[PDB]
Amino acid sequence: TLPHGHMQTLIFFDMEATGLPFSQPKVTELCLLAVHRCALESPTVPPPPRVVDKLSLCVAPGKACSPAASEITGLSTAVLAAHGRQCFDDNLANLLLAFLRRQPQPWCLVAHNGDRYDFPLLQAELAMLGLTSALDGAFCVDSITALKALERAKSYSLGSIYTRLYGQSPPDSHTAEGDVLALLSICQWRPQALLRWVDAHARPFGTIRPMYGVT
Amino acid sequence: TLPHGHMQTLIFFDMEATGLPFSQPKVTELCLLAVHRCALESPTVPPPPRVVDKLSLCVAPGKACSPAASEITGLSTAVLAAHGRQCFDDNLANLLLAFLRRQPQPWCLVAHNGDRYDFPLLQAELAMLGLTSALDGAFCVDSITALKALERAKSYSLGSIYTRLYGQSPPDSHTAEGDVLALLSICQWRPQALLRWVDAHARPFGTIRPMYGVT
Repeated sequence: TLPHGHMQTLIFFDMEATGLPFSQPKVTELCLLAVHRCALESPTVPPPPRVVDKLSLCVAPGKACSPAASEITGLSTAVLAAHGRQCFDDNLANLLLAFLRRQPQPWCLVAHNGDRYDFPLLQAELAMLGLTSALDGAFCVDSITALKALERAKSYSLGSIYTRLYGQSPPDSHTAEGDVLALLSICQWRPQALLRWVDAHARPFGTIRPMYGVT
Repeated sequence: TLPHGHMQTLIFFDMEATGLPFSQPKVTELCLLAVHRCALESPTVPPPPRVVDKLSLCVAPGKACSPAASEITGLSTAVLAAHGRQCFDDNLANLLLAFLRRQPQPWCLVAHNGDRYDFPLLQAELAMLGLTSALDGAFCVDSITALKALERAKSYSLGSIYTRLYGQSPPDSHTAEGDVLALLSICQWRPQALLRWVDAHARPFGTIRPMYGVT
Protein backbone atom coordinates (compact mmCIF):
# COMPACT_ATOMS: atom_id res chain seq x y z
CA THR A 1 0.00 0.00 0.00
CA LEU A 2 3.09 2.25 0.31
CA PRO A 3 5.59 0.76 -2.18
CA HIS A 4 7.53 4.05 -2.35
CA GLY A 5 6.27 5.94 0.71
CA HIS A 6 3.85 8.83 0.59
CA MET A 7 4.08 10.90 -2.56
CA GLN A 8 4.96 14.43 -1.46
CA THR A 9 4.19 16.53 -4.55
CA LEU A 10 1.58 15.79 -7.22
CA ILE A 11 2.62 17.31 -10.55
CA PHE A 12 -0.48 17.60 -12.71
CA PHE A 13 0.71 17.27 -16.26
CA ASP A 14 -0.51 17.56 -19.83
CA MET A 15 1.20 17.76 -23.20
CA GLU A 16 -0.16 18.56 -26.63
CA ALA A 17 1.50 17.27 -29.76
CA THR A 18 1.43 17.13 -33.55
CA GLY A 19 -0.67 13.98 -33.83
CA LEU A 20 -1.50 10.52 -32.55
CA PRO A 21 1.14 8.01 -31.31
CA PHE A 22 1.33 6.09 -34.62
CA SER A 23 2.57 9.30 -36.28
CA GLN A 24 5.70 9.61 -34.04
CA PRO A 25 4.27 12.88 -32.73
CA LYS A 26 6.28 15.77 -31.30
CA VAL A 27 5.38 17.95 -28.34
CA THR A 28 3.91 21.39 -29.08
CA GLU A 29 2.90 22.45 -25.56
CA LEU A 30 3.31 21.24 -22.01
CA CYS A 31 2.10 22.28 -18.60
CA LEU A 32 3.17 21.15 -15.14
CA LEU A 33 1.23 22.22 -12.05
CA ALA A 34 2.97 21.15 -8.83
CA VAL A 35 0.78 20.84 -5.73
CA HIS A 36 2.09 19.65 -2.39
CA ARG A 37 -0.04 16.89 -0.91
CA CYS A 38 -0.79 19.20 2.05
CA ALA A 39 -3.05 21.12 -0.34
CA LEU A 40 -5.10 17.91 -0.81
CA GLU A 41 -5.17 16.51 2.77
CA SER A 42 -8.78 17.25 3.80
CA PRO A 43 -20.91 19.97 -5.67
CA THR A 44 -19.41 23.01 -7.44
CA VAL A 45 -15.91 23.41 -8.89
CA PRO A 46 -13.43 24.11 -6.05
CA PRO A 47 -10.85 26.88 -6.26
CA PRO A 48 -7.26 25.76 -6.85
CA PRO A 49 -4.90 25.85 -3.85
CA ARG A 50 -3.22 29.17 -3.07
CA VAL A 51 0.31 27.66 -2.99
CA VAL A 52 1.12 26.04 -6.36
CA ASP A 53 3.98 26.09 -8.85
CA LYS A 54 3.08 26.31 -12.53
CA LEU A 55 5.07 25.92 -15.75
CA SER A 56 3.49 26.19 -19.20
CA LEU A 57 5.63 26.17 -22.35
CA CYS A 58 5.09 25.99 -26.10
CA VAL A 59 7.55 23.92 -28.18
CA ALA A 60 8.60 23.98 -31.84
CA PRO A 61 7.89 20.41 -33.04
CA GLY A 62 10.03 20.36 -36.17
CA LYS A 63 7.24 18.81 -38.28
CA ALA A 64 3.74 19.78 -39.36
CA CYS A 65 0.83 19.44 -36.96
CA SER A 66 -2.07 17.42 -38.29
CA PRO A 67 -5.17 19.50 -39.14
CA ALA A 68 -7.00 17.78 -36.28
CA ALA A 69 -4.29 18.63 -33.74
CA SER A 70 -4.42 22.28 -34.87
CA GLU A 71 -8.22 22.37 -34.51
CA ILE A 72 -7.97 20.92 -31.02
CA THR A 73 -5.08 23.01 -29.68
CA GLY A 74 -5.13 26.21 -31.72
CA LEU A 75 -1.43 25.61 -32.42
CA SER A 76 0.34 25.08 -35.72
CA THR A 77 4.00 24.70 -36.58
CA ALA A 78 3.99 28.01 -38.50
CA VAL A 79 2.34 29.86 -35.58
CA LEU A 80 4.87 28.43 -33.11
CA ALA A 81 7.64 29.56 -35.48
CA ALA A 82 6.14 33.07 -35.78
CA HIS A 83 6.55 33.34 -31.99
CA GLY A 84 10.16 32.11 -32.07
CA ARG A 85 9.51 28.87 -30.21
CA GLN A 86 12.46 26.54 -29.73
CA CYS A 87 12.55 22.78 -30.21
CA PHE A 88 12.60 20.27 -27.38
CA ASP A 89 16.27 20.56 -26.40
CA ASP A 90 18.78 20.16 -23.56
CA ASN A 91 17.79 23.53 -22.14
CA LEU A 92 14.14 22.46 -21.92
CA ALA A 93 15.17 19.20 -20.21
CA ASN A 94 17.25 21.15 -17.68
CA LEU A 95 14.30 23.49 -17.14
CA LEU A 96 11.95 20.58 -16.40
CA LEU A 97 14.46 19.08 -13.97
CA ALA A 98 15.02 22.42 -12.24
CA PHE A 99 11.25 22.87 -11.84
CA LEU A 100 10.91 19.37 -10.38
CA ARG A 101 13.78 20.16 -8.03
CA ARG A 102 11.77 23.01 -6.50
CA GLN A 103 9.41 20.33 -5.19
CA PRO A 104 9.79 17.95 -2.25
CA GLN A 105 10.26 14.28 -3.16
CA PRO A 106 8.77 11.85 -3.90
CA TRP A 107 7.46 13.54 -7.09
CA CYS A 108 4.41 11.98 -8.74
CA LEU A 109 3.35 13.12 -12.19
CA VAL A 110 -0.42 12.86 -12.71
CA ALA A 111 -1.80 12.88 -16.26
CA HIS A 112 -5.11 11.84 -17.82
CA ASN A 113 -4.46 8.96 -20.23
CA GLY A 114 -0.82 9.51 -19.32
CA ASP A 115 0.16 5.84 -19.67
CA ARG A 116 -0.84 5.81 -23.32
CA TYR A 117 0.11 9.31 -24.38
CA ASP A 118 1.71 11.97 -22.15
CA PHE A 119 4.21 9.76 -20.29
CA PRO A 120 5.59 7.76 -23.28
CA LEU A 121 5.75 10.98 -25.32
CA LEU A 122 7.75 12.76 -22.62
CA GLN A 123 10.04 9.71 -22.30
CA ALA A 124 10.52 9.73 -26.08
CA GLU A 125 11.44 13.40 -26.28
CA LEU A 126 13.95 12.90 -23.45
CA ALA A 127 15.31 9.71 -25.04
CA MET A 128 16.01 11.55 -28.32
CA LEU A 129 18.25 13.94 -26.31
CA GLY A 130 19.84 11.16 -24.26
CA LEU A 131 18.35 12.81 -21.15
CA THR A 132 15.82 10.36 -19.69
CA SER A 133 17.83 10.92 -16.50
CA ALA A 134 16.06 14.29 -16.16
CA LEU A 135 12.89 12.41 -15.12
CA ASP A 136 14.39 9.23 -13.64
CA GLY A 137 13.72 10.17 -10.00
CA ALA A 138 10.01 10.76 -10.57
CA PHE A 139 6.92 8.59 -10.14
CA CYS A 140 3.76 8.76 -12.25
CA VAL A 141 0.07 7.79 -12.23
CA ASP A 142 -2.62 7.83 -14.91
CA SER A 143 -5.68 9.63 -13.59
CA ILE A 144 -8.09 7.72 -15.86
CA THR A 145 -7.19 4.62 -13.85
CA ALA A 146 -7.42 6.60 -10.60
CA LEU A 147 -10.81 8.17 -11.26
CA LYS A 148 -12.27 4.81 -12.35
CA ALA A 149 -11.30 3.36 -8.98
CA LEU A 150 -12.57 6.36 -6.99
CA GLU A 151 -15.94 6.44 -8.75
CA ARG A 152 -16.26 2.66 -8.40
CA ALA A 153 -15.73 3.04 -4.63
CA LYS A 154 -19.62 5.72 -18.33
CA SER A 155 -16.80 7.49 -20.13
CA TYR A 156 -13.67 8.42 -18.20
CA SER A 157 -12.50 11.12 -20.55
CA LEU A 158 -11.49 14.29 -18.71
CA GLY A 159 -14.55 16.24 -19.84
CA SER A 160 -16.90 13.36 -19.05
CA ILE A 161 -15.64 13.11 -15.48
CA TYR A 162 -15.66 16.88 -15.03
CA THR A 163 -19.28 17.37 -16.16
CA ARG A 164 -20.39 14.32 -14.17
CA LEU A 165 -18.87 15.68 -10.96
CA TYR A 166 -19.51 19.41 -11.35
CA GLY A 167 -22.48 19.85 -13.72
CA GLN A 168 -20.62 22.12 -16.15
CA SER A 169 -18.03 21.74 -18.90
CA PRO A 170 -14.40 22.55 -18.13
CA PRO A 171 -13.26 25.94 -19.42
CA ASP A 172 -10.29 26.25 -21.76
CA SER A 173 -10.22 22.81 -23.35
CA HIS A 174 -7.69 24.05 -25.96
CA THR A 175 -4.49 24.75 -23.91
CA ALA A 176 -2.31 22.39 -21.90
CA GLU A 177 -2.79 24.63 -18.85
CA GLY A 178 -6.57 24.44 -19.17
CA ASP A 179 -6.45 20.63 -19.20
CA VAL A 180 -4.16 20.59 -16.16
CA LEU A 181 -6.42 22.97 -14.25
CA ALA A 182 -9.51 20.85 -15.04
CA LEU A 183 -7.62 17.72 -13.97
CA LEU A 184 -6.72 19.45 -10.68
CA SER A 185 -10.41 20.22 -10.06
CA ILE A 186 -11.42 16.58 -10.56
CA CYS A 187 -8.63 15.39 -8.29
CA GLN A 188 -9.92 17.78 -5.60
CA TRP A 189 -13.31 15.97 -5.63
CA ARG A 190 -12.26 13.13 -3.24
CA PRO A 191 -8.75 14.29 -2.38
CA GLN A 192 -7.90 11.90 0.46
CA ALA A 193 -9.08 8.81 -1.43
CA LEU A 194 -7.14 10.01 -4.47
CA LEU A 195 -3.98 10.30 -2.35
CA ARG A 196 -4.39 6.77 -0.98
CA TRP A 197 -4.75 5.47 -4.54
CA VAL A 198 -1.77 7.50 -5.80
CA ASP A 199 0.44 6.24 -2.94
CA ALA A 200 -0.48 2.63 -3.75
CA HIS A 201 -0.13 2.85 -7.55
CA ALA A 202 2.73 5.33 -8.05
CA ARG A 203 5.02 3.91 -10.75
CA PRO A 204 8.69 4.80 -11.35
CA PHE A 205 8.89 6.95 -14.47
CA GLY A 206 11.95 4.96 -15.58
CA THR A 207 9.58 2.05 -16.31
CA ILE A 208 7.63 4.07 -18.89
CA ARG A 209 8.77 2.86 -22.25
CA PRO A 210 9.20 5.67 -24.80
CA MET A 211 6.61 6.11 -27.52
CA TYR A 212 9.54 6.00 -29.98
CA GLY A 213 13.29 6.42 -29.78
CA VAL A 214 15.90 4.53 -27.83
CA THR A 215 14.64 2.36 -24.97
CA THR B 1 15.02 55.21 -30.60
CA LEU B 2 16.51 51.69 -30.95
CA PRO B 3 19.45 51.67 -28.50
CA HIS B 4 19.43 47.86 -28.35
CA GLY B 5 17.33 46.90 -31.38
CA HIS B 6 13.77 45.65 -31.21
CA MET B 7 12.96 43.75 -28.05
CA GLN B 8 11.89 40.27 -29.16
CA THR B 9 10.19 38.86 -26.05
CA LEU B 10 8.37 40.82 -23.34
CA ILE B 11 8.53 38.96 -20.02
CA PHE B 12 5.75 40.31 -17.82
CA PHE B 13 7.00 39.96 -14.29
CA ASP B 14 5.86 40.32 -10.69
CA MET B 15 7.27 39.26 -7.35
CA GLU B 16 5.74 39.25 -3.90
CA ALA B 17 7.88 39.50 -0.80
CA THR B 18 7.94 39.64 3.00
CA GLY B 19 7.76 43.42 3.29
CA LEU B 20 8.81 46.82 2.01
CA PRO B 21 12.35 47.62 0.72
CA PHE B 22 13.54 49.16 4.02
CA SER B 23 12.98 45.76 5.67
CA GLN B 24 15.48 43.90 3.39
CA PRO B 25 12.55 41.83 2.11
CA LYS B 26 12.77 38.33 0.66
CA VAL B 27 10.83 36.93 -2.28
CA THR B 28 7.82 34.73 -1.49
CA GLU B 29 6.36 34.35 -5.00
CA LEU B 30 7.28 35.20 -8.56
CA CYS B 31 5.65 34.94 -11.94
CA LEU B 32 7.10 35.37 -15.43
CA LEU B 33 4.84 35.46 -18.48
CA ALA B 34 6.84 35.50 -21.73
CA VAL B 35 5.07 36.90 -24.80
CA HIS B 36 6.75 37.26 -28.16
CA ARG B 37 6.32 40.73 -29.62
CA CYS B 38 4.45 39.14 -32.56
CA ALA B 39 1.56 38.65 -30.13
CA LEU B 40 1.46 42.46 -29.65
CA GLU B 41 2.06 43.71 -33.22
CA SER B 42 -1.43 44.93 -34.20
CA PRO B 43 -13.09 48.79 -24.54
CA THR B 44 -13.34 45.41 -22.78
CA VAL B 45 -10.52 43.25 -21.38
CA PRO B 46 -8.80 41.40 -24.25
CA PRO B 47 -8.01 37.69 -24.07
CA PRO B 48 -4.34 36.80 -23.54
CA PRO B 49 -2.41 35.53 -26.57
CA ARG B 50 -2.68 31.82 -27.36
CA VAL B 51 1.12 31.30 -27.50
CA VAL B 52 2.70 32.26 -24.15
CA ASP B 53 5.16 30.74 -21.70
CA LYS B 54 4.33 31.00 -18.01
CA LEU B 55 6.29 30.29 -14.83
CA SER B 56 4.85 30.86 -11.35
CA LEU B 57 6.73 29.77 -8.23
CA CYS B 58 6.43 30.19 -4.47
CA VAL B 59 9.62 30.69 -2.44
CA ALA B 60 10.55 30.09 1.21
CA PRO B 61 11.79 33.50 2.40
CA GLY B 62 13.71 32.44 5.50
CA LYS B 63 12.14 35.19 7.64
CA ALA B 64 8.65 36.16 8.78
CA CYS B 65 6.29 37.95 6.42
CA SER B 66 4.86 41.16 7.78
CA PRO B 67 1.15 40.97 8.69
CA ALA B 68 0.42 43.40 5.85
CA ALA B 69 2.27 41.29 3.28
CA SER B 70 0.30 38.22 4.42
CA GLU B 71 -3.01 40.09 4.12
CA ILE B 72 -2.11 41.22 0.62
CA THR B 73 -0.72 37.95 -0.76
CA GLY B 74 -2.38 35.22 1.30
CA LEU B 75 1.12 33.83 1.94
CA SER B 76 2.96 33.37 5.21
CA THR B 77 6.30 31.81 6.01
CA ALA B 78 4.63 28.97 7.95
CA VAL B 79 2.22 28.24 5.06
CA LEU B 80 5.08 28.18 2.55
CA ALA B 81 6.92 25.77 4.88
CA ALA B 82 3.83 23.53 5.22
CA HIS B 83 3.99 23.11 1.42
CA GLY B 84 7.71 22.30 1.44
CA ARG B 85 8.79 25.43 -0.42
CA GLN B 86 12.51 25.91 -0.95
CA CYS B 87 14.53 29.09 -0.49
CA PHE B 88 15.82 31.23 -3.33
CA ASP B 89 18.81 29.10 -4.36
CA ASP B 90 21.13 28.17 -7.24
CA ASN B 91 18.52 25.79 -8.63
CA LEU B 92 15.94 28.59 -8.80
CA ALA B 93 18.47 30.86 -10.54
CA ASN B 94 19.21 28.13 -13.10
CA LEU B 95 15.47 27.64 -13.58
CA LEU B 96 14.94 31.34 -14.29
CA LEU B 97 17.83 31.36 -16.77
CA ALA B 98 16.57 28.21 -18.50
CA PHE B 99 13.10 29.76 -18.83
CA LEU B 100 14.58 32.94 -20.30
CA ARG B 101 16.61 30.80 -22.69
CA ARG B 102 13.39 29.39 -24.18
CA GLN B 103 12.72 32.91 -25.47
CA PRO B 104 14.23 34.77 -28.43
CA GLN B 105 16.53 37.67 -27.53
CA PRO B 106 16.51 40.52 -26.78
CA TRP B 107 14.57 39.73 -23.57
CA CYS B 108 12.78 42.63 -21.88
CA LEU B 109 11.33 42.18 -18.41
CA VAL B 110 8.24 44.33 -17.83
CA ALA B 111 7.10 45.01 -14.27
CA HIS B 112 4.82 47.60 -12.66
CA ASN B 113 6.89 49.73 -10.27
CA GLY B 114 9.72 47.39 -11.24
CA ASP B 115 12.44 50.04 -10.91
CA ARG B 116 11.66 50.56 -7.24
CA TYR B 117 10.69 47.06 -6.19
CA ASP B 118 10.67 43.97 -8.43
CA PHE B 119 13.92 44.59 -10.34
CA PRO B 120 16.17 45.59 -7.37
CA LEU B 121 14.68 42.73 -5.32
CA LEU B 122 15.45 40.19 -8.05
CA GLN B 123 18.97 41.63 -8.42
CA ALA B 124 19.43 41.35 -4.64
CA GLU B 125 18.34 37.72 -4.44
CA LEU B 126 20.71 36.88 -7.31
CA ALA B 127 23.54 38.91 -5.75
CA MET B 128 23.24 36.96 -2.47
CA LEU B 129 23.91 33.77 -4.50
CA GLY B 130 26.66 35.35 -6.60
CA LEU B 131 24.49 34.70 -9.67
CA THR B 132 23.56 38.12 -11.11
CA SER B 133 24.95 36.61 -14.33
CA ALA B 134 21.70 34.63 -14.62
CA LEU B 135 19.92 37.88 -15.62
CA ASP B 136 22.82 39.84 -17.14
CA GLY B 137 21.71 39.40 -20.76
CA ALA B 138 18.23 40.79 -20.13
CA PHE B 139 16.69 44.24 -20.53
CA CYS B 140 13.92 45.71 -18.37
CA VAL B 141 11.26 48.44 -18.34
CA ASP B 142 8.97 49.77 -15.62
CA SER B 143 5.40 49.81 -16.89
CA ILE B 144 4.35 52.68 -14.60
CA THR B 145 6.68 54.88 -16.63
CA ALA B 146 5.42 53.31 -19.87
CA LEU B 147 1.71 53.70 -19.15
CA LYS B 148 2.20 57.33 -18.05
CA ALA B 149 3.73 58.09 -21.44
CA LEU B 150 1.07 56.17 -23.40
CA GLU B 151 -1.84 57.83 -21.59
CA ARG B 152 -0.18 61.24 -21.95
CA ALA B 153 0.03 60.66 -25.72
CA LYS B 154 -4.48 60.30 -11.96
CA SER B 155 -2.95 57.32 -10.19
CA TYR B 156 -0.77 54.93 -12.17
CA SER B 157 -1.11 52.00 -9.83
CA LEU B 158 -1.90 48.77 -11.67
CA GLY B 159 -5.51 48.66 -10.48
CA SER B 160 -6.06 52.35 -11.25
CA ILE B 161 -4.90 51.93 -14.84
CA TYR B 162 -6.86 48.70 -15.27
CA THR B 163 -10.21 50.14 -14.09
CA ARG B 164 -9.62 53.33 -16.07
CA LEU B 165 -9.06 51.40 -19.30
CA TYR B 166 -11.53 48.52 -18.88
CA GLY B 167 -14.26 49.67 -16.47
CA GLN B 168 -13.79 46.75 -14.06
CA SER B 169 -11.34 45.74 -11.35
CA PRO B 170 -8.65 43.18 -12.16
CA PRO B 171 -9.40 39.69 -10.88
CA ASP B 172 -6.97 37.88 -8.58
CA SER B 173 -5.12 40.79 -7.01
CA HIS B 174 -3.55 38.41 -4.44
CA THR B 175 -1.19 36.18 -6.52
CA ALA B 176 1.86 37.09 -8.58
CA GLU B 177 0.26 35.43 -11.61
CA GLY B 178 -2.89 37.53 -11.24
CA ASP B 179 -0.83 40.74 -11.23
CA VAL B 180 1.11 39.61 -14.30
CA LEU B 181 -2.08 38.73 -16.17
CA ALA B 182 -3.63 42.14 -15.34
CA LEU B 183 -0.41 43.86 -16.45
CA LEU B 184 -0.57 41.93 -19.74
CA SER B 185 -4.15 43.16 -20.31
CA ILE B 186 -3.14 46.80 -19.81
CA CYS B 187 -0.17 46.40 -22.12
CA GLN B 188 -2.55 45.02 -24.78
CA TRP B 189 -4.52 48.32 -24.71
CA ARG B 190 -2.20 50.22 -27.12
CA PRO B 191 0.20 47.43 -28.03
CA GLN B 192 2.12 49.06 -30.90
CA ALA B 193 2.72 52.31 -29.00
CA LEU B 194 3.81 50.26 -25.99
CA LEU B 195 6.34 48.40 -28.15
CA ARG B 196 7.78 51.65 -29.53
CA TRP B 197 8.20 52.94 -25.97
CA VAL B 198 9.73 49.65 -24.74
CA ASP B 199 12.23 49.61 -27.65
CA ALA B 200 13.30 53.18 -26.84
CA HIS B 201 13.55 52.80 -23.04
CA ALA B 202 14.74 49.20 -22.57
CA ARG B 203 17.47 49.23 -19.91
CA PRO B 204 20.18 46.58 -19.36
CA PHE B 205 19.29 44.62 -16.23
CA GLY B 206 22.95 44.75 -15.18
CA THR B 207 22.43 48.46 -14.43
CA ILE B 208 19.75 47.71 -11.81
CA ARG B 209 21.40 48.16 -8.47
CA PRO B 210 20.37 45.51 -5.92
CA MET B 211 17.96 46.46 -3.16
CA TYR B 212 20.57 45.04 -0.74
CA GLY B 213 23.56 42.75 -1.00
CA VAL B 214 26.74 43.04 -2.99
CA THR B 215 26.73 45.57 -5.84
